[PDB]
Amino acid sequence: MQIFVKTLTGKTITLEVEPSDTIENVKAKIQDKEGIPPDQQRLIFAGKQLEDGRTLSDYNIQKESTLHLVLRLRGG
Amino acid sequence: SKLPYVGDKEPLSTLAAEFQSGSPILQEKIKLLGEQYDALRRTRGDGNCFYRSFMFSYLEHILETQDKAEVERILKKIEQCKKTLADLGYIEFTFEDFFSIFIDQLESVLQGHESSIGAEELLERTRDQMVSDYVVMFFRFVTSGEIQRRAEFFEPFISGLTNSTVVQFCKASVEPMGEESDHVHIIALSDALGVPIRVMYLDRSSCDAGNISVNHHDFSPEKPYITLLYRPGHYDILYPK
Repeated sequence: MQIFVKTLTGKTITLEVEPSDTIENVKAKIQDKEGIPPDQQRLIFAGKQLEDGRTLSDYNIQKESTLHLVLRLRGG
Repeated sequence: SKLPYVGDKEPLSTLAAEFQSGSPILQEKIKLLGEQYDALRRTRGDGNCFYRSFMFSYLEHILETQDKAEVERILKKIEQCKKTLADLGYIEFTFEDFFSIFIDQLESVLQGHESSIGAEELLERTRDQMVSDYVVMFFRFVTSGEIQRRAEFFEPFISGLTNSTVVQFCKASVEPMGEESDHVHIIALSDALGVPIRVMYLDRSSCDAGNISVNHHDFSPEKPYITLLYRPGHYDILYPK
């Protein structure tokens, strides 16, 4: 299935996944398309951050759902 | 505790000394950074390092470039930010001194007039609490205005990051001095002022082990003329070769 990831610049990345894909797998797909190391990605679905262990069905991310991506840039 | 808000320029070797009994990925990335960058300048770990780095980087860029047209441009953006703060319900009494102090520094680094300053005095002012903290606070207000002006766009990012509304985030995480910044702050400040930023990301990340490089993130509202070093938790200033 296809999902969409919105970024803070207003861009949408479209990805091909299945409900049994890891969050790690999705971040690896995002690296494939954008070159962002998965270590530096934070993925959000509906106000909750997605954990690397769980998968798309655990967060009930269905067909053509939209995730949000933020980079890990917290710093003092 | 005893350290200045902004340090002197330092060779990149001082960075490698911080990691020479840590991870080899990091040592190799610092080697490559030395290939691409002459020096770094540290900022104090008081929670303000992104804004402090940006402030000094930008003021020094104007000092060395003498780019009066860039100054005219940014002054127009700053006027617009004053207007959006007013439209959001902030009265001038709450922020005017922050704007006027920063504008004074900006005009001071331009040469050829009564109150022109050089690099040593610029470092003095960015090391002085009653100037440096006020300029940081200026940047935080600008950031907060841009985030609230675009509340609807930033909302899902912020609620995933913090389980806060956009206004709660601005009040609790953008405006207070000493609050760490993250991706939303950088996007908002870069867009509100229209100045680009390159962030070199120094971490242990790798995709092909034995093929390691320092990746970066560009904020481009044409290589950015502001380059920052990011390590997890902290921002510093980088100088290109």
